Amino acid sequence: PDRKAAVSHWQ
Amino acid sequence: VQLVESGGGLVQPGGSLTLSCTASGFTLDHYDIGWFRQAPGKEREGVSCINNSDDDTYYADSVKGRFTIFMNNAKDTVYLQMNSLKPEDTAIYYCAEARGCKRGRYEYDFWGQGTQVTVSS
Repeated sequence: PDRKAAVSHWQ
Repeated sequence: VQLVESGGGLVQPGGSLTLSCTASGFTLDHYDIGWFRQAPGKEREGVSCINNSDDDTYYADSVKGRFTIFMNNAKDTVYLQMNSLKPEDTAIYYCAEARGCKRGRYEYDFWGQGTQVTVSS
C-alpha cells in the first residue's frame, strides 16, 4: 500500500 | 482488507458519478471505510466515511448534501454517490480502511491507485 497521511474534518 | 477504487471519468460541471470501493468481492460490513481525494495543489483529504458496525456516516463540509456514502444489500462495495460535481471536485479519489472514522491527520494504507475524476467544461 501507499502508507500516507490525510486530513479528516468530516462530521 | 485491500480495497481499490473504480468509477472515475471526466464529466461536465453539474454532472454526477458513482464511485465504488471493493475488496475482491469480499463483504465489507465489518469495516469502517473512508473515501478520500487528492486534488492538485491540495492536501489529501477525507470526504466521506462510513462506520458500518455502528451505522454512522461522516462528510466533509465541502461535499455534504451532494455526496453520500453507502452500501447496498450485497455489502461488497462502499459506494460514493457524487452529485452536482464542480471543477473544485477534480482529484484522484482513493478509499481505505478508516477505523472509527476519526477526525484529524492519520496515516492510511491506500492499496489502490485511485480513480481520476475530472470535472471540466
